[PDB]
Amino acid sequence: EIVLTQSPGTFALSPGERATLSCRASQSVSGGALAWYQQKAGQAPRLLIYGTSGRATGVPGRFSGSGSETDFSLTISRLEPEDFAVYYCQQYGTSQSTFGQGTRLETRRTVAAPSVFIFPPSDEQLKSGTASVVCLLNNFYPREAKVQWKVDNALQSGNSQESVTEQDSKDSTYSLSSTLTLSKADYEKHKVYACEVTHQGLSSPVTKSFNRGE
Amino acid sequence: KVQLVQSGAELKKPWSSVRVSCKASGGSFSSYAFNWVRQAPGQRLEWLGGIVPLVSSTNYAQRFRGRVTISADRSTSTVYLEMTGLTSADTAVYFCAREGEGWFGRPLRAFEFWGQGTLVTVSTASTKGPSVFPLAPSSKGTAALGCLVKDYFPEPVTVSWNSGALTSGVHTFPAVLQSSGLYSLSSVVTVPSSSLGTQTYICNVNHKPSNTKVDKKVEPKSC
Amino acid sequence: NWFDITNWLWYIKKKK
Repeated sequence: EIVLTQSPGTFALSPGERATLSCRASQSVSGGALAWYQQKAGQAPRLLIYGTSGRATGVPGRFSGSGSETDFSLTISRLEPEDFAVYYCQQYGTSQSTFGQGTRLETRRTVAAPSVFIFPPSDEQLKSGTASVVCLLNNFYPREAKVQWKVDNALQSGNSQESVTEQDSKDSTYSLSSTLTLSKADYEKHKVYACEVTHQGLSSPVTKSFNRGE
Repeated sequence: KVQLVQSGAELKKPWSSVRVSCKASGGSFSSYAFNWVRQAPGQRLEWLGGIVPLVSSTNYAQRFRGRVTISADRSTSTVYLEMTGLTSADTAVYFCAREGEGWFGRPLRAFEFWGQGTLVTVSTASTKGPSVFPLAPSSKGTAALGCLVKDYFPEPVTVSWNSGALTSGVHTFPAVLQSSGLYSLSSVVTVPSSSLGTQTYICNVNHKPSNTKVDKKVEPKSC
Repeated sequence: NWFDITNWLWYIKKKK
């Protein structure tokens, strides 16, 4: 099976700059049978380039494709705001077609620390027998962030889930929500609930906490 | 203009089978390759297989050999994907795609035309509306508040604020799949602290699969 | 290569 490896994973650029995305195959792709697709959140992929360098119909002239053998490129000569998306390569030079894992183009901006908020479970939820503690990391850049939960100063594991918004189209930031799930029994058992946040924008970790019942 | 129109979202139990249709219009049908590609939530594209209708020739990804069957009905210009042995690993949006056509009618092999996508959810869970709990603003000049949309199934839900009048500062997060098999998501908004005594904030939740519409007023925390 | 089948159909039809 031909494995396609795209690089970089994520690219931070600005409109007006040139973007070069790369796609490397684990073995030679036969006859330049390599295509490039664009995908925006919630949409079907869109074909940009076929057969290494053929520009698909209706694709702007600023997109071009190049390469041979095991090394292929997609170049955007001058980015526009609508070019920030995910890009996939695909080989179809043998019967078992494969796709790369994708490269995302994000808009670059200055490092921004998250503003952190913690939310106790509501009395409404508690009267239903379950407890969710929520930690919100709002409007930060870059995307990488770390949330640690502590209950009575003890580090929690395996009982949280998180997700991250798409990059904001106006201010280039990301936001993250983490939920700590416990039984109502366990929530009433303990007192101190804390979310500790580390991020490149922070000179020291930020801890938002509350005491249950205050 | 070549258009591909797929059938609607599917909910299936594990080890059952699913059939997804793709109806083509706006060109020739039988002499072009049709393919199926899927995308699990937040993940990469994965090719499943294809068919050339004229010669009844199919080609499947080896990791699905035996589980995936593709067929075509020339009289209705429709191509079908059948997948058996479903598990939660098969929850994904499934796309049909057809190869492009170049100069002199030459087929282009790469996938120029795409269907709108078909969500297939594979789970033991039963369809269920969300509970909507408030994320009340901190009792302590920007305040964050929100709604927790919990324990619904399947995707999707929509959230607005104040019937769509409030859009600035809103972040509605991707849902997570909990170990219960049910989804949960949060939607938050940052507003001026001084508005908390005077302005009303209401999250409007719509879960179309269960026909559940909920409005939740989020009020400052108090005891 | 299965992805070449429709090109052979196109070639064979255009040929004669």
